[PDB]
Amino acid sequence: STGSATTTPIDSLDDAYITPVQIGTPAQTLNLDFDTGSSDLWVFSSETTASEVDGQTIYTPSKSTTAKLLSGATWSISYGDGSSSSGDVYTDTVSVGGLTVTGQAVESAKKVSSSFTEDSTIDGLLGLAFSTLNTVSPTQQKTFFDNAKASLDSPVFTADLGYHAPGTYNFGFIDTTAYTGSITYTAVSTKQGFWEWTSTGYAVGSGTFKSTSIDGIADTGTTLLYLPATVVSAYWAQVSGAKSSSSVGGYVFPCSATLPSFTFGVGSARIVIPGDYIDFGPISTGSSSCFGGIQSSAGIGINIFGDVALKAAFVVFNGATTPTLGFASK
Ligand SMILES: O=C(NNC1=NCCC1)c1ccc(Br)cc1
Repeated sequence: STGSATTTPIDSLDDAYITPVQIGTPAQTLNLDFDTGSSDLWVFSSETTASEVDGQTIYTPSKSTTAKLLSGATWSISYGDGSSSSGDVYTDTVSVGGLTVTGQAVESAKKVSSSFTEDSTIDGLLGLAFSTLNTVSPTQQKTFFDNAKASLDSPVFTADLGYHAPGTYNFGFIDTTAYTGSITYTAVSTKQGFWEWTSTGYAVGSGTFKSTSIDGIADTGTTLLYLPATVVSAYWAQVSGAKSSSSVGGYVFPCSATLPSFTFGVGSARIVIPGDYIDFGPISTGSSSCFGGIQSSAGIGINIFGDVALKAAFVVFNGATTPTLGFASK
């Protein structure tokens, strides 16, 4: 089997991407944030505290003939941005882009934190990291990908995120028309439950490439590119007037600037992030200070190749017995 679904930016900044997902019988379509940095499929629901729902589409398990309470199971998750959610669990039929899994754990939110409430466009998350990170207790549950894997034509999914435009998540096949040149594959460590890999270095603009190992995760659920402070300082030093602002919470730059590109290494290959991808716009409405898309990972404990980086590439998440990651230009 295979599946193919379009993923769409939630706003003009590409702050996140949403992908329609069919849950239950008859189908209830919710727009979920596909997150390769976590491993829970959770949704706003008929169980979500009413004051914490503001415009989202909800899953109502009582209206699904295939929903079953997973008795005794609860879940609770915190994300890197300080957001969180928790609740109980159903199993139900879940389809993405024509690919169907029966018996998928669908985690129903009883509580969500304010950032989720305030984002009317995201109806939940669909985790695509390794199932060892799944938070369901007392019986950990599998991700949609892990449940689908054995049925897939090939045990892979791909992320092809757009810059200010829709893109695609494919399951079970590599669309050879969706990228240019060749795909360079690189080793993955699953020891922390993430798609963790080692970039071979970077360049800023037209500058020389610096060969240096940068361990990080491929995380579709993080907006920005978080890299070591040395690397980030070297980037922003090339932008007149750029500075790290403790009050704003990171690097800012004059909105009048033209940003340089940023290149990262994948083995001997190179992925170039155009400068425009690194512009996250005014820090507040009407401001001439703009927020940068490359920020320091200091204090995170790991580097994060979030959407800013991933959307510059066609990315293969190879879930074979020994997982790997592939990157191609596009
Ligand atoms: O939470 C993480 N990724 N997903 C999402 N973030 C916000 C909503 C979804 C995340 C994962 C690993 C590390 Br290290 C830091 C952050």
